[PDB]
Amino acid sequence: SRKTYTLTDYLKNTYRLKLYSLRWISDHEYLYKQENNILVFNAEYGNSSVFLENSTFDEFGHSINDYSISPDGQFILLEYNYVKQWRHSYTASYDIYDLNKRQLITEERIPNNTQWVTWSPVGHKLAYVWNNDIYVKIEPNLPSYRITWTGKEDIIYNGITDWVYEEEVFSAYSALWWSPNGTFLAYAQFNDTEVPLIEYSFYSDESLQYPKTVRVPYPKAGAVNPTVKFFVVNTDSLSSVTNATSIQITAPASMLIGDHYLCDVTWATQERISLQWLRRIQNYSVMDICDYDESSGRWNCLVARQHIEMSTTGWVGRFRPSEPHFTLDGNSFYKIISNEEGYRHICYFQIDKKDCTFITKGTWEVIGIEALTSDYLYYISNEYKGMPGGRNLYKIQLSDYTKVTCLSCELNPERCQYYSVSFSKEAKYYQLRCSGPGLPLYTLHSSVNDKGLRVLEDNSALDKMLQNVQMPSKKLDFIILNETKFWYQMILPPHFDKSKKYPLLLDVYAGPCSQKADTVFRLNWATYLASTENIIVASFDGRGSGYQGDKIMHAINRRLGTFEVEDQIEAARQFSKMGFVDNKRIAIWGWSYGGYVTSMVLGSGSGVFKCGIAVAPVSRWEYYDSVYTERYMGLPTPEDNLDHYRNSTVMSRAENFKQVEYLLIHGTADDNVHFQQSAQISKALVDVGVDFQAMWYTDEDHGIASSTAHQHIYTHMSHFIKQCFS
Amino acid sequence: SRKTYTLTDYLKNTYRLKLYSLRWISDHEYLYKQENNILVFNAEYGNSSVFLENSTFDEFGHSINDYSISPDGQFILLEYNYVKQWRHSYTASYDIYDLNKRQLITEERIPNNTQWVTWSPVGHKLAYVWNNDIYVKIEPNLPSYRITWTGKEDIIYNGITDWVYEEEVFSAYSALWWSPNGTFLAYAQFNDTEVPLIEYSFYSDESLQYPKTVRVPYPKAGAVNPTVKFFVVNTDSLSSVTNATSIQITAPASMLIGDHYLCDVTWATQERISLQWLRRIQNYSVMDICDYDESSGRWNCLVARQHIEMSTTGWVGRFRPSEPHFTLDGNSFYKIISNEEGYRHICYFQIDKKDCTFITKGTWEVIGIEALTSDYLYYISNEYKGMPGGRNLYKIQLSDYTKVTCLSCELNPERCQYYSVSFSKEAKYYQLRCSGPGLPLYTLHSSVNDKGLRVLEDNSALDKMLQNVQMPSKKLDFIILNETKFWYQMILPPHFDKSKKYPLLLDVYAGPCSQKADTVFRLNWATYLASTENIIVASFDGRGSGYQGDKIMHAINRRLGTFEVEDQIEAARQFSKMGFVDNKRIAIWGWSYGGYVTSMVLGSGSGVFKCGIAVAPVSRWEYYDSVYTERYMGLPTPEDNLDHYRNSTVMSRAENFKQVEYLLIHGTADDNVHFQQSAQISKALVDVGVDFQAMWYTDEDHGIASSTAHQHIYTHMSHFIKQCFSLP
Ligand SMILES: C[C@H](CCc1ccc(C(N)=O)cc1)NCC(=O)c1ccc(F)cc1
Ligand SMILES: C[C@H](CCc1ccc(C(N)=O)cc1)NCC(=O)c1ccc(F)cc1
Repeated sequence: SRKTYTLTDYLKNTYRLKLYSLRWISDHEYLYKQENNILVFNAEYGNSSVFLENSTFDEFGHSINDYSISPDGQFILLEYNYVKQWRHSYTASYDIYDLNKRQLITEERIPNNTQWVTWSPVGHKLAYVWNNDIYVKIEPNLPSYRITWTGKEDIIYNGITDWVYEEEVFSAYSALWWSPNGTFLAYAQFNDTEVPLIEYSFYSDESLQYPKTVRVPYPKAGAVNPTVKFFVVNTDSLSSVTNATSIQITAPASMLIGDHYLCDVTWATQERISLQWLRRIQNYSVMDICDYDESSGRWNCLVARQHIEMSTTGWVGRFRPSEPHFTLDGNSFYKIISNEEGYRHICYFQIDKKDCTFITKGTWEVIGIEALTSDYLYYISNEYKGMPGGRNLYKIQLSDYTKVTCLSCELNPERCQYYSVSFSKEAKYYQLRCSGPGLPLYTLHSSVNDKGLRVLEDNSALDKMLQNVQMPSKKLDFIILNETKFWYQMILPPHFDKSKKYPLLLDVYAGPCSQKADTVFRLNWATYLASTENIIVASFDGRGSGYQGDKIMHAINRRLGTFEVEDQIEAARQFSKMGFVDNKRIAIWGWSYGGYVTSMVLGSGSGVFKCGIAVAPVSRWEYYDSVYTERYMGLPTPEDNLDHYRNSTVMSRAENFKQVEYLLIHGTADDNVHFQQSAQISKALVDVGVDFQAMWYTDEDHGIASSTAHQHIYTHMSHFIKQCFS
Repeated sequence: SRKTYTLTDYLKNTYRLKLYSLRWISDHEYLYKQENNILVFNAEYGNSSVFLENSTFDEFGHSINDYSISPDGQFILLEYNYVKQWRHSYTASYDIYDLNKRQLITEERIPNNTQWVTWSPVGHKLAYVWNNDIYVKIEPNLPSYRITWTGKEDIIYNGITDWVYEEEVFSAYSALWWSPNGTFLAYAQFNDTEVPLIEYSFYSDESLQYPKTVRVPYPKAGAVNPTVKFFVVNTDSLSSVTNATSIQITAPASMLIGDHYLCDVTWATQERISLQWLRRIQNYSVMDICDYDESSGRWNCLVARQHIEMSTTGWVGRFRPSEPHFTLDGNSFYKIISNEEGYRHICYFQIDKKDCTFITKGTWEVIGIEALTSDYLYYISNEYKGMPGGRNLYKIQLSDYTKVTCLSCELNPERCQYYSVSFSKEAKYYQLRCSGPGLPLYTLHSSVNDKGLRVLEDNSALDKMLQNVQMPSKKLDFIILNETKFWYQMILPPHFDKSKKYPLLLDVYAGPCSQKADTVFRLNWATYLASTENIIVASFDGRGSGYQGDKIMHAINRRLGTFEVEDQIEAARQFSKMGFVDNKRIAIWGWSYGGYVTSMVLGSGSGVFKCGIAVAPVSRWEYYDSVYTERYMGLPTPEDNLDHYRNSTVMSRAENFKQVEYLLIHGTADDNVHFQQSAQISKALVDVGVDFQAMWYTDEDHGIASSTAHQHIYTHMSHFIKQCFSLP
């Protein structure tokens, strides 16, 4: 009766999860990029109007992939010729459509191959980067103003990040920040002069006779890191007669003493900017609050106005120090920091007062500050029912920290335990996005009384689609190890009979601050493996795991490849001793960090896993990037942590692979975890005489996400797993 | 009751074929390495007489890879710190040991990382190439004269070949030729300045934090080729001038008009040198004969003395124009060329006479000319019993061409049908090397009457060890294709039973002038497949194959990837119909060119093959080198042969791979068939959604001959094949 969720279903995405992506343009309205045309919705009433026809740009001559409407509403930025680079970076061509005259600006147009572009926060100003230099257009048709002249491919980056700052710290390519009203344009400058280059071959189309060598400045663990500078430009004060004057904000001295990073930049007021710096030993970070000097034109960062944030048990922040959220007058701010008990909560600061006051506390953590009004502080956390894998939106009254209200917990407890949110400009409204455990639900609410205005998408189409199929169930629970409870989840085959013994696949990530046991609803590989193959797919959040306090997360500090891999093993043993698990058919697989862990596990000699698959894994921390690696491993030097660097490689575990069936996968164009990492595992396995399976994906990167590659890799892994299990 | 030849036996080399390596030092004497002490045997009787004892090189603190004794036997060159480069090239450490004073020369030592070293043919002169420049040492202990000053890594090569010339023309790294007197040192100079670079990653050992990018001047099809120059220096005048002057030998005019290659160099006499040159369009070739003008001190090459050699049906020579063998006075020579019937035979030439006279028969071919005396000419051919896969030594009367004597045919016809030979200084004696079908057999003979003097090695040892194990047999025969018979070979499992159906594996090479069906005895992977897994391992020589005349070898001219692929398929169809072959279990596998073919076969959609394995295959000719590729495909231009270059790729047949199990394998550091070729193959398979198996070998080259990689690759392919055949 009915059918199972198949591999073809997954790969051909026959069952689509409908989302509702809206972009707020005001505090009252938002744009909804429909399928054809872009409509505008009035948050309040519910009355809609078209913003621009789907046909508007037919004969444009080019295929547009994105639109960026200025905060003015007068102009529209048209982005095309999109060419992907790293995880966030890319180059493209842009055209400016005038919504007034309804024409396409044609003079002083934006350069092809533009690296980054951004409207100012209010008018119709423009800042963009081309050839690594920054340019500014006060008005769409006026000439661009060369702000910087030092740009130089792979050497100096102005307004954009280099590889490591893109991936590991800013999580963005952009490196410019407009002041609130658009007067000032702040930017960072990266210098990779002495940073070593990673080199790999890119084969490109068949037509290319000779392979090309891709070279990108990339600091591996302990190498020379790029250096950084920060600057501020007064866009209201630049002419066409003289070059723009960039005012540099330097230091702090405690930082200039050695290698450091610029980890955060947030504007406080029209004339106040906050900068957060991080030492290379990500133990210490300092936040500076600099003000603009009127009768001097410089920016002053008064000490006494700076805040120190450190950690004695590990690094600062989950992945980096948090972002402060300033109040109206920008004289105080809120930001998530670690408790005296190791739990991350919101702390209240006065820009000139050292000791902050925690406004939340408990044995749970605030995931993020979502919106700040003079009245309430809105945030998401996992406090609800003590489930670290859940997410709910809360609002705390700033006058009385005792008055905290959960805005999502009870909306529909059965179907929703994992929320995210999108607030309007002044947080007058907000879209709640429930992504599990039931089907994704998008609703719209008004902040005044926290009333539900209307459902935006309840995925009723999918619900009618799936009632047809034999869907797997999900169990989210925990086991107790040495005083602590550790969560895990299991994707269970339909008509799960605890009387039968099911093969089990351990799906791992397990990197620092990772979470794999959650209440999110998904349609993926594991769905198919459980539904069609009758395989139980489990995940476990052990030591090093995130969102449960520092005692847990910092357990692997300076000790990667130890407790997290052991807990993964220990957890499988427990599952294997549950009765419905076929102990002779347990497998393990991981992508990225999961690939590394999956590998360390297979080479651990545990005796638990028959087989395992590792996709684009790290094999030795000295091959991975500095910023990420060093944040947990310190420096690869004898004076520091060289011994563990050398003790935690997969290759040194090669002999132990003689006991398992291993599949090793990696894209040859992986700019993140270099093919080199898997190239060294394969060689160690060969030198020690271990047979195993292998698969390279030419020209694919860490995501192996091209459509065909994606279908190919999961089809291949599927065959491996069934062979190992039948 | 009884065992077999296992995978372990192959990988661990449990059963070893004994050899007998002689190194003639005179007309009646040779040296025989006893793994510990070299001895000098007297061909006449078989005397001992140690030359260098067991432990003469202890306290040397270095492992001597090889040795080379000066012609006058007064010095011995020692080679160590070996470091492989390409297929023939390598860098090494050298030291010279004075036998007269039993001392080691410590002064003026040869530099470490020397690219090549050679004693002069007489006496003890030395010439070596270091840092791409040529050096000469008149005496081992004296300072060396630098001959050239332009050597520049990856740019200018003096006395040594660039990548393409080493691989595809000279099958050697050396590019210097001593005159038979030792008076002149001739050498080539290659310029790679404008040649594109193949670039690929080398990961090295774990310790290397950042991968290395190896860059090598390597011209792919149609790309800019390296240029060449030829010079000659008189070493006996090095001690009278100051800066030695290398006399250049240019032209031939019909060559300089465009792209060309230095083809061959052979000294005729003490002051007569012969050079063969070839056009990039390899169907035209010219030999140039130059005499040393002792007056001008130059080399005058009479244009009237030039010899053209061309082909109307294909390229020239098997892989290149053949080598000339000059008579004692240099006024005449013997050279193998294909006759009007398309069969390669020997013809006699006079330096002053463009028309040559053929001295050997018809429907078979002379493999090579082995020796020349005033009396007879010795050569090897496959004329015996009309088996193109056999090899015998014959001698023909120079004064009467109808007097031809086979010297090895009947020595032991049942055990020996594949011979190679090694004559002494004046061909007064010669060693015969029987390679199959029976266990190798080495014997010494004397040329006066071709009388067998004695058996040098008969492998009686291996023989004993094998009578206890179930060894496979080898069927060598032919099938018929379009009125013409083509040979094949089959490695049959023990106690073969024609009634049972055996799975079959087609082992293919099938490149231009290839031969996979022969009378050679081998202990390889196929031995194990047959002896242990009971798999019939066959090889077929179809159109394009060699040693059977141009009609067959030139059939795929300008048409690579067509008939040769088809024939491989047609042969399997015939094998499947044979009755003792299991129709549903026929696999195919090949390495190199055979990888290309295997991949082309699997992508043909003939439905004949269940699975296949391609190791380091070519995927499209534009990716391969110019010299080898263009020789058979012409240039990749619309004016020439671009259309077939595009119609003969593996990728364009990706879709058909859906009906077969394919194992693609390749070394990441393959400087010959770049990893790129397989990288493009997998991408095309991924793009059409076909699943396959893959395996890359880190830092391994085209030979994947690393001890561990070798064991690992064969181990990997065994699992794949017996899995495809449902063994185990
Ligand atoms: C920007 C990202 C964010 C952190 C992150 C996210 C997801 C995984 C994850 N799913 O494993 C691992 C680590 N870091 C670099 C990265 O992608 C990475 C780190 C470590 C590694 F072994 C592979 C890749
Ligand atoms: C120096 C060699 C000598 C001729 C040769 C020998 C063996 C094979 C053979 N076993 O396939 C193919 C060709 N040619 C270049 C070469 O290595 C080559 C040619 C074509 C190809 F597809 C791969 C490699």
